[PDB]
Amino acid sequence: SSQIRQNYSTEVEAAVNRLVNLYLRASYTYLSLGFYFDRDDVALEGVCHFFRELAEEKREGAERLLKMQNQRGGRALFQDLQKPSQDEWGTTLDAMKAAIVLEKSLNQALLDLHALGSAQADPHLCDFLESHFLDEEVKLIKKMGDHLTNIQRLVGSQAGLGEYLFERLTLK
Amino acid sequence: SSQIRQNYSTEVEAAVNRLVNLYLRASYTYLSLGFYFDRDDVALEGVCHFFRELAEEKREGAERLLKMQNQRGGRALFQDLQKPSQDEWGTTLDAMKAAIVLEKSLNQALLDLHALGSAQADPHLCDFLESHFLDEEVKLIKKMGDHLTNIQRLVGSQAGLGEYLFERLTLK
Amino acid sequence: SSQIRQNYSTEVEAAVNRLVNLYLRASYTYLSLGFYFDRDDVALEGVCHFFRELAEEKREGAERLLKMQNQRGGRALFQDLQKPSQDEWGTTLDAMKAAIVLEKSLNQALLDLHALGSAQADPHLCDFLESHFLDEEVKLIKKMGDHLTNIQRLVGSQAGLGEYLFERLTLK
Amino acid sequence: SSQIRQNYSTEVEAAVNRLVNLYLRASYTYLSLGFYFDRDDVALEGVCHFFRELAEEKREGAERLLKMQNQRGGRALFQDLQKPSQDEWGTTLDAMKAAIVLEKSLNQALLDLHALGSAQADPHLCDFLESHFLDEEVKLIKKMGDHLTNIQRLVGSQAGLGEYLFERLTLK
Ligand SMILES: [Cl-]
Ligand SMILES: [Cl-]
Ligand SMILES: [Cl-]
Ligand SMILES: [Cl-]
Ligand SMILES: [Cl-]
Ligand SMILES: [Cl-]
Ligand SMILES: [Cl-]
Ligand SMILES: [Cl-]
Ligand SMILES: [Cl-]
Ligand SMILES: [Cl-]
Ligand SMILES: [Cl-]
Ligand SMILES: [Cl-]
Ligand SMILES: [Pt+2]
Ligand SMILES: [Pt+2]
Ligand SMILES: [Pt+2]
Ligand SMILES: [Pt+2]
Ligand SMILES: [Pt+2]
Ligand SMILES: [Pt+2]
Ligand SMILES: [Pt+2]
Ligand SMILES: [Pt+2]
Ligand SMILES: [Pt+2]
Ligand SMILES: [Pt+2]
Ligand SMILES: [Pt+2]
Ligand SMILES: [Pt+2]
Ligand SMILES: [Pt+2]
Ligand SMILES: [Pt+2]
Ligand SMILES: [Pt+2]
Ligand SMILES: [Pt+2]
Ligand SMILES: [Pt+2]
Ligand SMILES: [Pt+2]
Ligand SMILES: [Pt+2]
Ligand SMILES: [Pt+2]
Repeated sequence: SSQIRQNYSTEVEAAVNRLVNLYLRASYTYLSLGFYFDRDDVALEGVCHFFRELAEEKREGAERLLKMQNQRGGRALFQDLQKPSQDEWGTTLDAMKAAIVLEKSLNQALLDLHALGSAQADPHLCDFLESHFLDEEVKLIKKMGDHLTNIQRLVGSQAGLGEYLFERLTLK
Repeated sequence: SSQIRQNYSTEVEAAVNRLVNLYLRASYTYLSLGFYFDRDDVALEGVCHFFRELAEEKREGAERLLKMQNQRGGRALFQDLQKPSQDEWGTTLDAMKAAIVLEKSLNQALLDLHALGSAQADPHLCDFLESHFLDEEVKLIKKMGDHLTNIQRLVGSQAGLGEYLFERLTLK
Repeated sequence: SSQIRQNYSTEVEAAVNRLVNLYLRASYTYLSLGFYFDRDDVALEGVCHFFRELAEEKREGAERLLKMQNQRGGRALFQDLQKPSQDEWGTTLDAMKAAIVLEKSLNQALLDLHALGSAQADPHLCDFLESHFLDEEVKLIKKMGDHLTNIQRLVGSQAGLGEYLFERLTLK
Repeated sequence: SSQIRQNYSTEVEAAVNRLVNLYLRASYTYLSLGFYFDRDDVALEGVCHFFRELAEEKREGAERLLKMQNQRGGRALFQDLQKPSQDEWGTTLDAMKAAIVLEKSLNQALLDLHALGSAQADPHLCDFLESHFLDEEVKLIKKMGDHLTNIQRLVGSQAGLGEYLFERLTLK
């Protein structure tokens, strides 16, 4: 219906709105992860900073999707944001595992939207995702994987010491 | 139960968590307001920028409350974020009226928490709100009031022209 | 037949030549639009400057397509350039409507060439269009849409005043 | 009796003098803690520096209280300073626990004086404490809590190694 809208399906428009919800949900999860690591009885500030930065990045991702939605003449529709899956996130290992699962879920949503765009013959959409989201997700998942490996190596024996050292020497 | 917690009631802890929810809800409302004014069929970029900046400020407010919650040995608890009250926000006048109602609701929540802190004899809480929230809200509400007055003066006659001029000469 | 040519169909080569013609035609239309707004009896210099800049951008687009045609070992073939569709372009509203129709026609030609490249399995072509044309067109069409909305809002009542203000406060 | 004194009760004046004694006692405790960690058979210089800085901060606190006492037309009265509670402070964990207990005792004295000021309707006093003492104490107690958590995590196994690493990588 927009004067500008061209080659932009209702199916893609709706999936973009869903993806915005997913990115904002992810941002909210990272906010909870960050503040958990800032608790006085957890106290791993490099971990808190890692997750707070991710909270920012996912919010930024949502805003880029909303910008794009408006550029194509789609209509942003916001839904309720579901609270994060946990109130307490365990150890740095637990938290990093939860983060990689979240990232893989966002990546899968990106890949699903890419496939939809390809089926709807919407190359602007495909370029947009390739240019601003797909590579960023692959890089982030690789970093997280690297972190998991390092954390697991450290907490095999002397879990406390290992968690401290990872925060001090990798994250901080 | 925290090793650090001192003079910090369960009632205040819970009300802080509720206030975080309110600020994040407000931020989400301002995100929707901003992107509405960025629609091709609305196209008032100074208005979009005004509301996007407010979205940032309310998120920052929530983060300051969460920082404080952890400093006092309280435990952050996140809930679902309710979607904004509207999908479409009407004219700049409608939007500014919706914003002032939202701000007044946040202000009332601040005043209610202040009164609770006073009843619980929690001066750190009272100082915190006075120092970082109460004055900021009064300033913002005054600015919004000033904007409403200017918008109403402009759209009495020639509503379209007036909306354009307010965006160009006040907001931009 | 070129020593360099690889995976570059005759169908794509020909469509590239047609697209060059379309971009040069568009540039010529924008030259006519610009000089119309520079007439002493029209005299909207911000509008003239807007369209003259677009004339440059479309010429640049044509030159990028010709560069690419030579990089792939295709052969540039020039045709006659049809004169613009009008000698006089009416108001700023009329002109902006004519511009968005032109841009949408260029966008459709880009999307058609993209689909051809996809059918001919020519990813260099698809990347080229994605990287240098598709996003630029979406951005431009969005800007034009925003302008139309602003012009329409202004000329509902007091058409003359509104046209002056849009030129002074948006375009200039 | 002072020419300047206004709305400044004898009860507050006396409690201010007691608080000065408490801050100077605290400073003296931190001096003993610092020099203990500088012993050749303890030798944790980051710990020594942490506590020596706190000794300075508490002396500064006392001096601010004495300044204020004179600004309100009260009369400073000094008492004997009791020696610190220990001659030897054990491990970094023991020492940090002793420090947080001391800080909580100072915080409680601040809160008690705040309540007295509120009962005596002395807002200059309440502002003074809020502005210069209450927030500083909450921040310090949170930091100490964070340190305790980190030290405990480190000395669960390999107590010696953990104490070294905390001094090197957090305190130094
Ligand atoms: Cl559709
Ligand atoms: Cl930090
Ligand atoms: Cl849920
Ligand atoms: Cl309680
Ligand atoms: Cl903008
Ligand atoms: Cl709702
Ligand atoms: Cl061929
Ligand atoms: Cl000029
Ligand atoms: Cl013709
Ligand atoms: Cl008295
Ligand atoms: Cl030293
Ligand atoms: Cl003694
Ligand atoms: Pt940080
Ligand atoms: Pt960082
Ligand atoms: Pt694709
Ligand atoms: Pt881009
Ligand atoms: Pt990007
Ligand atoms: Pt902006
Ligand atoms: Pt701004
Ligand atoms: Pt108060
Ligand atoms: Pt503050
Ligand atoms: Pt502040
Ligand atoms: Pt110009
Ligand atoms: Pt220009
Ligand atoms: Pt493609
Ligand atoms: Pt390129
Ligand atoms: Pt380019
Ligand atoms: Pt030192
Ligand atoms: Pt220092
Ligand atoms: Pt007070
Ligand atoms: Pt002061
Ligand atoms: Pt101060």
